[PDB]
Amino acid sequence: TREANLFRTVIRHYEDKQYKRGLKAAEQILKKNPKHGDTMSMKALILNAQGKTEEAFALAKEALTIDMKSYICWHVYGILYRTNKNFDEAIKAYKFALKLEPESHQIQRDLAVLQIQMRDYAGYVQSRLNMLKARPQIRQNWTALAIAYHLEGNLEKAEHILTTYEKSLTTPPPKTDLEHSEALLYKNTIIAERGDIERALQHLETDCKHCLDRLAVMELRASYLSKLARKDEAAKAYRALLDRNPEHMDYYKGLISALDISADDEEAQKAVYDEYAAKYPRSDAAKRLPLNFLSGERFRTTAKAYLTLMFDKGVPSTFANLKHLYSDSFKKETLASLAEEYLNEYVNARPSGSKGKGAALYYLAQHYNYYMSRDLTRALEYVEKAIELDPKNVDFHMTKARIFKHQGDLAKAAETMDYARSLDPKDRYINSKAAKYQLRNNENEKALATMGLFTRAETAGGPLADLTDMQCIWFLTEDGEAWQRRGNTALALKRYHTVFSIFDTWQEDQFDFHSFSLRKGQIRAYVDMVRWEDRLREHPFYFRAALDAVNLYLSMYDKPKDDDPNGEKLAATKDPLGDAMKFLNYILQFSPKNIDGQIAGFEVYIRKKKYLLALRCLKAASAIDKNHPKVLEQAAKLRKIVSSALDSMAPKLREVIQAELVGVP
Amino acid sequence: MDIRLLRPSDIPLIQHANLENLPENYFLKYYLYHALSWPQLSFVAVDVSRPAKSPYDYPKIVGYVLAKMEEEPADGVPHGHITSLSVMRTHRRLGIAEKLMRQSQLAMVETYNAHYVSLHVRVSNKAAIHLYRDTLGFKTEKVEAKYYADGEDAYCMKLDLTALREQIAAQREKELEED
Amino acid sequence: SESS
Amino acid sequence: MGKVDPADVNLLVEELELSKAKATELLKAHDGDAIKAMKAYIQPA
Ligand SMILES: *C(=O)CSCCNC(=O)CCNC(=O)[C@H](O)C(C)(C)COP(=O)(O)OP(=O)(O)OC[C@H]1O[C@@H](n2cnc3c(N)ncnc32)[C@H](O)[C@@H]1OP(=O)(O)O
Repeated sequence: TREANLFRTVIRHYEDKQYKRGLKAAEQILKKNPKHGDTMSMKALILNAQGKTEEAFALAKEALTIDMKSYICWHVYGILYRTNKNFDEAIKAYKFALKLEPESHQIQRDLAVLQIQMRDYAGYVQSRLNMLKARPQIRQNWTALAIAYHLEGNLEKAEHILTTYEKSLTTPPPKTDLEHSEALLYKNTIIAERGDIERALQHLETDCKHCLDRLAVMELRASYLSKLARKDEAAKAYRALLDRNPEHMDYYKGLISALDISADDEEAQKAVYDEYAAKYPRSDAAKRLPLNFLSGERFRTTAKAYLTLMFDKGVPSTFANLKHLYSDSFKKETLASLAEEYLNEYVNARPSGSKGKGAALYYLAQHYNYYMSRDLTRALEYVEKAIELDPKNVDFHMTKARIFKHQGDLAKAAETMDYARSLDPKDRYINSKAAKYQLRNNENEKALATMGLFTRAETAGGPLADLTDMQCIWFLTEDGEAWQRRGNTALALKRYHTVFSIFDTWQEDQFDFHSFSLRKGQIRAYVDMVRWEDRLREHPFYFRAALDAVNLYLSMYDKPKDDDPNGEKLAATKDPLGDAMKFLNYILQFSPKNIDGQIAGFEVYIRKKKYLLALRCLKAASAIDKNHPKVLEQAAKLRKIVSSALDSMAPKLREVIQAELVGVP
Repeated sequence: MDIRLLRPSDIPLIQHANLENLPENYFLKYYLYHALSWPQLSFVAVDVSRPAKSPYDYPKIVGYVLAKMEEEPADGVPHGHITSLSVMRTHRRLGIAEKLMRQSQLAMVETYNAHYVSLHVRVSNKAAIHLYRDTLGFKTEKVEAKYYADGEDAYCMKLDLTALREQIAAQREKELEED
Repeated sequence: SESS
Repeated sequence: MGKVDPADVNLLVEELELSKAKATELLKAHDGDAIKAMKAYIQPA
C-alpha cells in the first residue's frame, strides 16, 4: 500500500520531468518487489526520456515478459516504438494494450492515429467505429468514420455515415456553419467518385447551393454539367468562373467546348477571348492565349499588338511568357521578326525612358539563347547592346552569364552571375542563381558563403545548418553533385542522405493532421493531402538525389548529437549495394515509368547476383524505350551471365529467366 | 502562366519557390497547416506549358500567395493575413502577384467574412510596397522595428474590405432576384 | 512575408 | 484457401527480395504456382 502510493509518485515525477525524483522512487519498489512489471515499464519510460533508448527497450521488453497481461507494459512498449518512429511495431503494442484495457480513450486515440498514418485502413475503420460508439454526440467522430470508410474504398458506407448524421439533425444548421458546409461538399465529392454525376449535380443544387466554399460549388457545377452534355448550362457556368478568375486556362476551354466551337475556327474562338479582354483589361490571359491557335497573318497581327504592350511597359519577363509558342517554327521566327521590327520603330519615350528598347533587345538576347532557336553569338551581341543601354540591369547580366554557361565557360558564367547578384544584394533569387552557378563551377565553399548572405546569421553550424533545417533540397542536391565531381564521396553521400531524410520528415509531417483536420472540418483538403502523401516520393525532388546516391554507390562498388557529420562512415561502407537499396526501392516503386531508374536498378541487381530482379528492371526499361542504347547493352550483358551461371540457379528460376528473356531483347 | 487554387501536392514546389525568392522560410509542415486550415485562400501561378522532362513532373510553380484567417480576431472581427507572397524573378511584372492577391481576398470575404486583410513588408521593398499601396489599396498602419531576422523594419499594411463585401452583396442580390 |  | 510450398516461399524471398509474408501472399495469389507468380511479378505496368 505504501508502494501503491509510491508507484503514483513515479508517474507524478515522470509527468513533471523529474527523472531523479522518480527513478530513486521506483528503485525503492524494485528492491522489495523486483519483478513488478508496471514499475519496470515506468522506469523504461524515464530511461527513454534521457537517451537510454537501447536500455529502455531491453527493460520494457523484460517487463512485459513478467506481466504479459498488463496494459501499462504494452502501452509503454508502444510509446517507445512510436518515439523511435517505428509506427508499425507501435501499432501491434497499442492494439494489445487496448484489448487489455478497452476503456482507455488515450490508447484508442493514439492507435487510430498510428493506423491511418500507416494506411491500416481496416484497423482505422474499426477504431473510428469504436470512438464513434463512445462519443456519438460529437460530429467529428461521424465524419472521421466516413473518412476511414472512404479511404478504405467503401464509398457507399462513407456516404451512409455522412447521411445518417445529417438525418439526426432536428434543426437545419445556419449557412454560417463552416463545418456543416464542408461536410456537405465532402459528401458531394463522394457521390461523384461513386460515378453518379447525375445525382451529384442534383445534390449540389439542392443541398450545397449556399456552401461557403464558392469556387468549389462553381467548379463542381461546371464539371458536372459538361459531363452530362448539358452545354447551354455548362456554357453559363464556365462564364461565371471566367468572371471570377479570367486567368485560368481551363475555364476558356470549357466555355469554348460548351459553345460547340471547332478548334479549326480561329476567328470564332478569338471572339470569346476578345470579349473577356475588353471586359477585363488587366487580364494577360485574355490577350495571350489566342496566340496558341492563331496562325499566319492573324498571328503576326495579334502578336505585334501584344509585344508592343509589353515592350512599352518595359517588361523583362515577356520572353518567358511566350516561349511555349516556340514549338511552332513559324511563330518562333515571327516573334523574332516582330521584336526586330519594334526595335527599329522605337523612339525614346520620355525625352524631356528607353525601357522599350532595352526590353526588345533583351527579348532578342533570350530568343537566341533559347535552345529551340539558339545562336549564342547573336545572343551575346543583343545582351551587350542591352547592357550598354542599361548597365545596372540585373536581368541583363543574368542572361549574359547563361549564354556563357551554354558556351561552356562555367568560370566566366559564375563570375558574371555573381556580378549580377552584386547589383541587387537585397534579392534572394539572384543570390540563389549565383550560388548555383558557383556549384556548377565546383566552387562549393564559395557557393555556401554566397548563400550565407541570406541564411540566419547566428545559426550554429553555419549556412549549411540553416539550409538543412529549412529543408532546402535544390542546394543540398547541387552541393552533393559538386562534391561528387571533386571526388568527395563522403560529403556527396551525406548530402544525398540528407535529402532522403527530408522526405522521411515530409511523410511524418502528415501525422498530427489526422486529428487536426477533424477539428477544422476541412475534409476534402485532408483527403487531398493523404492522397498526395500516398505518392510522396514520386516527386522529381526525391528522384534526382536518389538516382545520384544509387549511381555513386555503384561507382564505389567498382572502385574499392549528430554522428558522422561529414558522412565519413557513409563513404567507408563495406556494403554499398546494400546501402543503395533504400534509395532504389523508392525509385522503382514510385517512379517505375522512369527509364534512368530502371537502367540503374539493372546495374545494381546483376552485381547483387539477383538476376530475376535484374530482368524485371530490364523488361520495364525496354517497355519504355525498346531501342534505348543502354537497355540494348544490358540486354546483351545479361544473356551472357545467364548462360554462364545457370547450372548454379534453381530449376524454377532457370525456367522463368530463359522464358521471359526471349520476349524482348 | 495559369492562376489556380493551391494543391497539397504543390507544396514542395511552393516551398522551393519561397526558398529561392524570400529570406523568410518555413518547414513544409507550416504549409500543410495553411492548406488544411484554409484551403480556399492560397493560390499558385503555374507555368503549364513548360515541356515535361519526366513522366512525374509536378506543376512548375512560378508564383504563390499563402494566406490565412487570423485565429484570434481583434475584436471578434474576422480578418485575413498574408503569410507569404512571391513570384520567381523571371516572371515578375506580368501582373501575377496582383491576380493572386485579388483571388485570395475574394475568398477571404466570401468564405470567412473577412473585414480586412493585413501583412508585413520590408520598408525597403519598393516593388512590394507599390503593389500593395498603389495597385491594391493597402494603407500603412505602423512600423515594426527589427521585425525581420536581419534587423530590417516592416510596414504593417492593412486593406479595408468593406468595398469588396458590398460589391459581393450586390451580386448576391442580383442572383436572389433570378432565384 | 511573415518573420522567422 | 491456397496452400503453398515452403521451398517456393524461400525461393521468392531470396530471388525477389520479398518478406516471407509478401512472398507467400504473391504465391497464394497464383495458387501456389511459383513459376506463374514469378513471371507475373516481373511484368511491367
Ligand atoms: C509578405 O509576403 C509581404 S511582402 C513579400 C513580397 N515578396 C518578395 O519581396 C519576394 C521578391 N519579390 C517578388 O516576388 C515580386 O517582385 C512581388 C511579389 C513583390 C511582385 O510580384 P509581381 O512582379 O508579379 O507584381 P505585378 O502583379 O506584376 O505588378 C503589380 C504592381 O506591382 C508593382 N511593381 C511590380 N514590380 C515592380 C518593380 N520592380 N518596381 C516598382 N513597382 C513594381 C507595379 O506597380 C505593378 O502595378 P502596375 O500598375 O504597374 O501593373
